Amino acid sequence: MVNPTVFFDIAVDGEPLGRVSFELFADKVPKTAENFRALSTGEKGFGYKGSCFHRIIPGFMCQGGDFTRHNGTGGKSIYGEKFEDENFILKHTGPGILSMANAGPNTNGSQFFICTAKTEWLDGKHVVFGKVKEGMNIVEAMERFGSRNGKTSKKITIADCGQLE
Ligand SMILES: O=C1NS(=O)(=O)c2ccccc21
Ligand SMILES: O=C1NS(=O)(=O)c2ccccc21
Ligand SMILES: O=C1NS(=O)(=O)c2ccccc21
Ligand SMILES: O=C1NS(=O)(=O)c2ccccc21
Ligand SMILES: O=C1NS(=O)(=O)c2ccccc21
Repeated sequence: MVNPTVFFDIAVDGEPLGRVSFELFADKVPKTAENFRALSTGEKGFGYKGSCFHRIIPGFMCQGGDFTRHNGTGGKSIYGEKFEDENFILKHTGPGILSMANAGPNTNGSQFFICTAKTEWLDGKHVVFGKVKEGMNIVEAMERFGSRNGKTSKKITIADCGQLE
């Protein structure tokens, strides 16, 4: 089947910035892709809409998905529990790679990061499950609001999100 595409409409201190869309590699990592797809549509009753990118490190990555504690300490999968690292088939090859944050082997929840460079040292530790398809320039615009320690200088939020045809 055809891989799902999801979009995030990003806002900066509540002003619209632009749209970033992702291919999710359901053909390689179906469980991981389905988690992110469902959280992006809100079909389980919760997920990414209204949440923020809480950690952004320019030249490295923009990190989000903590819709429970808003700071890197929370998140929730669609599965009732944190889930396995499905496989490490896909690697951190460059800008645009969408990968799972975690707290150790087999502890995937809802946090993820969009790489803005090649991050090969994360291979085998974080599960890659998608890639920016359109709006990488918007990820680049976002990255500028990050800082050395990851704290953001403006509030970067997913104003809306869902699945495209
Ligand atoms: O691809 C899948 N990985 S899974 O075990 O979570 C699962 C459950 C049900 C249907 C499909 C799939
Ligand atoms: O239908 C599904 N129920 S499930 O969420 O466990 C799942 C996981 C992956 C792909 C499809 C499906
Ligand atoms: O909407 C929700 N229903 S839920 O209690 O499972 C939940 C848990 C955490 C964040 C949001 C939500
Ligand atoms: O070491 C890490 N733990 S984490 O999942 O928050 C994370 C996200 C991005 C890059 C590195 C790391
Ligand atoms: O320049 C780009 N335009 S894009 O949105 O297709 C994209 C995706 C991934 C890496 C780079 C780029």
